[PDB]
Amino acid sequence: ADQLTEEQIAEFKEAFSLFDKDGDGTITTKELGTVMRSLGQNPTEAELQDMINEVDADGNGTIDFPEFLTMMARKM
Ligand SMILES: [Ca+2]
Ligand SMILES: [Ca+2]
Repeated sequence: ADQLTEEQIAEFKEAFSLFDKDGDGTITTKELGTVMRSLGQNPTEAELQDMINEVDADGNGTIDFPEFLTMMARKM
């Protein structure tokens, strides 16, 4: 696997949009909490900040498409 599968990426892309309720191309902690809550997960503000920090490599403070791609890949 040189780069990645165009399908696996797409599936994650559609998942990125579902979480991007504002469509601004930037998943914030508030949006990540809404989703995690819909999946039955109750993350705290400190956990969302750290969960985002472990993957926020641009230092923007939020997860975008490529950043969310990496994060989901880490879940294996
Ligand atoms: Ca968003
Ligand atoms: Ca980031």
